Amino acid sequence: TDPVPTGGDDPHKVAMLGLTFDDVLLLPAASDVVPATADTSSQLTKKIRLKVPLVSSAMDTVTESRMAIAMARAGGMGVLHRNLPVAEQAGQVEMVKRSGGLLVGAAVGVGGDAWVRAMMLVDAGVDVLVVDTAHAHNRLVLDMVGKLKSEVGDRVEVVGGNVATRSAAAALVDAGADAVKVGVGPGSICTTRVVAGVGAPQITAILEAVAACRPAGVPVIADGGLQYSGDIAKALAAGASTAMLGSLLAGTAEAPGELIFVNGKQYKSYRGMGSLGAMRLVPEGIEGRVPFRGPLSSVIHQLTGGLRAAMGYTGSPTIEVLQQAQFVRITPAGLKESHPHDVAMTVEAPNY
Amino acid sequence: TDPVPTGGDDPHKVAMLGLTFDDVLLLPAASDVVPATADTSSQLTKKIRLKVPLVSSAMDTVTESRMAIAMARAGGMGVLHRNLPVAEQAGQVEMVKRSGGLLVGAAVGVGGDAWVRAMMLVDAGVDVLVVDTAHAHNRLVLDMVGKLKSEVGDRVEVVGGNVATRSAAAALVDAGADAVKVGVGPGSICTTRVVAGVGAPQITAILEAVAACRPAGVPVIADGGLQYSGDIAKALAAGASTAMLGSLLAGTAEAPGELIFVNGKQYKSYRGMGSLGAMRLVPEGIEGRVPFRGPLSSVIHQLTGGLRAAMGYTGSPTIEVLQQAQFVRITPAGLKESHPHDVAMTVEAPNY
Amino acid sequence: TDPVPTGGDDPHKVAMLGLTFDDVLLLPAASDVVPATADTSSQLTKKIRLKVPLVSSAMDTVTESRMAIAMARAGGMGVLHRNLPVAEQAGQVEMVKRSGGLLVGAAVGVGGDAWVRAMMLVDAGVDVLVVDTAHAHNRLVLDMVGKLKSEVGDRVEVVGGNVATRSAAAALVDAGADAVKVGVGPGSICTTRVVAGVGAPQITAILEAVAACRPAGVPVIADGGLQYSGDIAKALAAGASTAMLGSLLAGTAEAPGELIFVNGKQYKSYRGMGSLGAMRLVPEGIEGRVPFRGPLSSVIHQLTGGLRAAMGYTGSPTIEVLQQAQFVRITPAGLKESHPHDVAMTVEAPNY
Amino acid sequence: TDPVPTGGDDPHKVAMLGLTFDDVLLLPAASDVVPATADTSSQLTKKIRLKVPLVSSAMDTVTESRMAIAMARAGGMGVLHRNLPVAEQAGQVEMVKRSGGLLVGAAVGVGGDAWVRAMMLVDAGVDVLVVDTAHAHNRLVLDMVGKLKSEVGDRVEVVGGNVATRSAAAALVDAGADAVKVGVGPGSICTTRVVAGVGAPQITAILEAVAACRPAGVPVIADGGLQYSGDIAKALAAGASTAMLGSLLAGTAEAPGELIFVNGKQYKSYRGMGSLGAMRLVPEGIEGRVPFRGPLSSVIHQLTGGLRAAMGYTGSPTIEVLQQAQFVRITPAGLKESHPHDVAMTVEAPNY
Ligand SMILES: COc1cc([C@H](C)NC(=O)Nc2ccccc2)ccc1-c1cnco1
Ligand SMILES: COc1cc([C@H](C)NC(=O)Nc2ccccc2)ccc1-c1cnco1
Ligand SMILES: COc1cc([C@H](C)NC(=O)Nc2ccccc2)ccc1-c1cnco1
Ligand SMILES: COc1cc([C@H](C)NC(=O)Nc2ccccc2)ccc1-c1cnco1
Ligand SMILES: O=c1[nH]cnc2c1ncn2[C@@H]1O[C@H](COP(=O)(O)O)[C@@H](O)[C@H]1O
Ligand SMILES: O=c1[nH]cnc2c1ncn2[C@@H]1O[C@H](COP(=O)(O)O)[C@@H](O)[C@H]1O
Ligand SMILES: O=c1[nH]cnc2c1ncn2[C@@H]1O[C@H](COP(=O)(O)O)[C@@H](O)[C@H]1O
Ligand SMILES: O=c1[nH]cnc2c1ncn2[C@@H]1O[C@H](COP(=O)(O)O)[C@@H](O)[C@H]1O
Repeated sequence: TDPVPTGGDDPHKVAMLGLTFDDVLLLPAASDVVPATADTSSQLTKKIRLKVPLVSSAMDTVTESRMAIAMARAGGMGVLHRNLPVAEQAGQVEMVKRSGGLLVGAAVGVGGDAWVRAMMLVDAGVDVLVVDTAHAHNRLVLDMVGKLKSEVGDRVEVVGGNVATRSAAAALVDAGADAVKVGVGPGSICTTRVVAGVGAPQITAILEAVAACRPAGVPVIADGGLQYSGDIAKALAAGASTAMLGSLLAGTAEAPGELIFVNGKQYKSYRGMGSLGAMRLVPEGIEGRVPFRGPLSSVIHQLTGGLRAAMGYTGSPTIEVLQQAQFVRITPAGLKESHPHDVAMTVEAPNY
Repeated sequence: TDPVPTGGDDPHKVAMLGLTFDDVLLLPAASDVVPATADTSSQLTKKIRLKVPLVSSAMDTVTESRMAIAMARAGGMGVLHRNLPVAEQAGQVEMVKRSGGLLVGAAVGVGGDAWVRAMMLVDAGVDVLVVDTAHAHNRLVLDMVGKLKSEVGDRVEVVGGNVATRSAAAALVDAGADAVKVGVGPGSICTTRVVAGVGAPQITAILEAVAACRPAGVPVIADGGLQYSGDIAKALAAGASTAMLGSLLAGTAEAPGELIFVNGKQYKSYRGMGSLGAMRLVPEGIEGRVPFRGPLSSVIHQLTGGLRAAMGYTGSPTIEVLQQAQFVRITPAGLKESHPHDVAMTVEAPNY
Repeated sequence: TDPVPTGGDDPHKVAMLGLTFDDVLLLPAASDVVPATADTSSQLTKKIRLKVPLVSSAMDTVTESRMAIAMARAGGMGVLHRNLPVAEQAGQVEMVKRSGGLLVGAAVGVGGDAWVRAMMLVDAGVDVLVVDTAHAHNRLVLDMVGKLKSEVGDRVEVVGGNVATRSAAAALVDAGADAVKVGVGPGSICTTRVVAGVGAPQITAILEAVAACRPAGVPVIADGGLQYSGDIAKALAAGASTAMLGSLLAGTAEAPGELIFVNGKQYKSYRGMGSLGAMRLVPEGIEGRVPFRGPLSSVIHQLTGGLRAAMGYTGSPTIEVLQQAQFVRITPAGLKESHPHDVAMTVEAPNY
Repeated sequence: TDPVPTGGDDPHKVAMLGLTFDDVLLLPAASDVVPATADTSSQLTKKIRLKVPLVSSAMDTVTESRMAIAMARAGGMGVLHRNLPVAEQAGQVEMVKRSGGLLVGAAVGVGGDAWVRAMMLVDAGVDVLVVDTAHAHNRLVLDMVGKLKSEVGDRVEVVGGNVATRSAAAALVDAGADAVKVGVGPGSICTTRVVAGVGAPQITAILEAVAACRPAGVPVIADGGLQYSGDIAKALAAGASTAMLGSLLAGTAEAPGELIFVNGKQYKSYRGMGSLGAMRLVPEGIEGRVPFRGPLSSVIHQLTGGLRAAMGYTGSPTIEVLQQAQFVRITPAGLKESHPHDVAMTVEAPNY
């Protein structure tokens, strides 16, 4: 009998061909939708629907109270990071709540200390707890999700992540998650794929997680690796209901951390929460910087405008229809035709 | 049952593998054709045949009256852009017509204002109306094409675009289009693929559109992404009847806009019509520059010479036979062998 | 009958599709393992188990006595290079042995002189002889392995390499090898693939060699091409039992050769043993430099920490379970998402 | 019925997947061959066997009399270029012949003038006429080959080229060619692939041509695109009997043209014969420069040493056995592992 053409005799050793955002384009389809008439609302969780299907990452260079307020006012939501004392994270929940009953989420880990944190976040009025771990396919993480759902699930929605497989998503669904957050390896500041050799290209990860979550009515949050507004449309078309953004929002005025003026231009610090600086285990993230991008409201407007254009091209009046769109797979040469090419760009563009 | 190897359980979610120009080469075949004896004529529309199968883009940095005159004199045609008052666009049609009864086209949009524009262009003597939209697979665009064909179709040919699928091309055929223009995403200055995440690699887009248009006897115009004279031959071999060029013609003396002398070299402005500067929706194009390339006549001579060489290699005495040629698909390493490699180029080449 | 789509009529002419480390990621799986509880021990040979599944290359810029001592103290092993007099190589074996009964290996070639070298290494107390050749699939190399096993195999373990195919691995198993070392072409300083045109991508090479060695109970050493700690996890998941490292260890304080201070930074010499400088046949290696990386102990800690993270993600409590993990194959775009992207890295990372 | 996944309904429109040298590696196999004992002799034509399976390109920056003499003395052969008067090309044939009865070839075109040239080359003592054209799959080229074979074929061997398909190779075999030269598009200075859009990746081109020529006993010359000594082994393994080199030999002392000292280093002019400068049709080649590489004899020694290493790895005692070797196909990531990587090269290598 002939070997598997990539080696050995086990056809399941190399189990899948993983596609990322740059591997696919959305195909145009028959459409009565124009960007103005598209409806961008979508479920964050079973019970919570957002006007704009975007949430900010639970990172100490992305989301504290000002980002959470701005995201909610723009129609999305912030997830407050957990790299700070319990009392301060709960205080920031209260700061968001005092700004008009805006929606807010907050991350917690797993274990006794994370439980105390979760309880004080609930008492502070948080709408969404995000059980936020590097590898959610673990009974301790599943136990955390289910125990939160058991004890405070009437009052608060409970998200679990992160996963990158159908079986891991199914495990979180069975534990009672109100949403499943997908992404192991794809983040712009993540080094898991080189440090551990572990990951899953995000379009395939979403397609697999959605195969478990969609039939259970559980929304999927696509988390990490989105670098363009078009990636939002691709993630939702692969079946996610919202996207979580770190890099694309770290450059905004509302993101915490230093505004850096270096060699005539403007940047802001952006670092993985598994980086050496954030943990102060070998690090699984880097510390870096992103270009300054101005007010959050303006960035969100550009991102949602790109999503609306995709809905016009695909004939999607709603995100639920966009989730039914088809991809074409592209080659490395198609990636060059898919970006502007063979021209020296001379003027600034707001979305490129 | 086993999942689709790229994810999920739907084998049609990723519907196609899209090839662009750089993914294929034309195979040599038995030939009695030399470049001198090839016949490059081809249908622009059902009724209009061009000596040279090339048209200039309807862009305000590519085609006003001087480009339209020069293109017609070279055996092709210009499509006058519509980013100017109706009276001025109609005036430029008259300027071309007063230069010897040369062929000319002009772009219009969709709606009442575009209708008034179309009527004055017809009164000015235009030969071809191009209903020119980002996404033609829309009943309003189809209605525009059919109503123009109904009211003025005896006097003028009516082109509709742009499309990137078989179903969208078929819809324009059924609406009565005299030609179908193909290209969503491929243009050198286009950012639709990153802003919206939408597009289709152009060789596959042409092959699919031709599968609908060729059996209906409707010519296909391949529009966008052509960067070399060899790309003209590839587009026609995939079944298109003409190619529309923006970047390759924007650098010519006849293209409107500024001749820029920067750091000792010469450039000209070239910008998407969906760029911020041209619209003055989030932009779907960039503003940039291309190297100055001299007189249009000389550029067209180089492009048609490359097409003639392809016809010699493929044994194609006519464009209709070139449309029957075969491709070989290449890998990323083949792309390096397909360009000149491992040599420092020391002398200027007119076509490279 | 139709040709093979890549050419000719022989479907076995292009026999395999070879994957390297960058072509695959490890998939997360259900896990009760955290990095702290993983057990990284693994068989170097049939009889020798290491606490850390790492050995240093038998190269004159990687392993002399200080590297061998440090590797053994860290839980792995050094293989002393053979580009020096027999008496000196045997002396370095004694130096390692006098430092606490640490494990040590030493390379030998093939023939009468290599036999004398092997005998004096055994008399000096060496634990592992490595019959170390460019192409082990040769009866002279197989004879060397079997004769060593026959004469001194009670006292010392005998490794043979290098191979890159199932049939070559099977030949070494039949000759009596206590381990099989895999890698033809992949080394960072190797030029065999361009000089001879010969090689095999290392993930496929390991999968094929393991298909012969694993059913015979013979451990596989993955040798060459590992550039990140995640590559260690990938090699072991493909079925190898240990990894051999040149580049990743050449930058350490214990590696022999010059510490180079050039343009404000620190490097160390690193050269192929088939390079012109090491042989003083056309060369099959280059002479170069790698960044200085500090003490070996610290490098090994970072590499094993990355391996432990992979074991946590894959649910592997032991290396034997990690050998059962699954890959996802990635595209060239996935390689960019798999490295940190779209951020200017501003702070040093210990493992990236 | 479902479309072809790359577009349209014709499964033969994209007829093949073309591999180039960088797409494949030779697999190691069981071997009693070492580089010293390999036999590199091979048929140039039906009647002519060379000690070294290498010929120099018929280019005015590669082969005049000094290169032809040096190539013959090294065991290969030169093909004198035809971009000079008939009397001078015939004179250079005589110059080679007066240097010890060395073998020599000379290029001719097609038509009456090429016939006069061929007759005077035969009278001057040439051993091989090379009917040398951009596209040999043409009855005029086939007629030239057959008429030369009819009139002078007792005295001289007749080669025809260039082709890139099985059908074109078969046509030259039927015309009576004593060898078939393969390569449309691959040359380092060639721009046919971008100017005309025409070509065929060279490994697939050789495999297809060999499928026609080998069963007829007609040797195949692999011409163009070879950039490393390992590419020689790959071309012969794909079934070619000799390789023709332009770039790799243009940098030698014996190549005609200027030795250029620019910014402290040494180069020599190298230009396509379809470049503007050589023709003084749109050009299908560029004018450039290559690094100076010293005496031809030394370059040939390095190239043949790499070929001998490949024969050792593949177990090929003769070129006829090397023609039976197998490839592994590699990915873009394998191309990086196949070159030296992640090391700053600090010392010159003679073959890299
Ligand atoms: C604090 O944040 C993170 C810390 C890490 C640490 C560095 N690694 C780690 O926990 N590895 C691990 C543990 C158990 C099982 C398998 C591996 C890694 C990732 C993140 C992070 C943050 N958003 C996504 O991931
Ligand atoms: C003015 O020209 C263009 C404006 C645009 C604008 C920016 N986008 C847009 O209209 N989006 C859209 C609308 C409806 C449905 C789906 C999406 C985009 C492309 C072009 C253009 C010009 N040649 C080709 O495309
Ligand atoms: C001294 O070390 C090496 C010398 C060489 C020499 C340069 N090549 C060579 O022996 N070729 C060969 C011989 C027989 C059959 C086939 C080809 C090549 C590789 C290495 C080396 C060191 N770790 C791995 O490879
Ligand atoms: C003088 O040398 C060459 C001139 C050319 C010219 C520029 N092109 C040309 O002849 N095209 C052609 C003619 C007939 C049918 C199809 C196309 C192209 C290639 C070469 C050349 C030299 N070694 C290989 O190719
Ligand atoms: O250090 C880390 N290692 C791995 N992933 C991280 C780390 N820090 C944050 N993340 C993830 O990366 C996401 C942001 O990715 P980005 O939008 O591509 O920048 C976050 O929402 C987290 O899921
Ligand atoms: O801003 C824009 N966004 C997208 N496509 C554009 C825009 N402006 C012009 N185009 C298209 O791009 C084509 C030119 O592409 P090029 O020849 O590759 O430069 C035009 O003929 C239009 O179809
Ligand atoms: O000159 C050489 N040519 C080919 N391989 C070599 C040479 N020198 C050392 N090696 C191999 O390369 C390995 C190290 O590869 P690295 O870890 O990728 O730097 C060694 O363990 C040997 O197997
Ligand atoms: O201008 C040209 N256009 C296309 N091919 C050329 C031209 N000049 C020489 N060649 C081919 O290129 C080969 C050399 O390729 P190289 O070894 O890759 O530099 C020659 O032997 C010819 O077959």
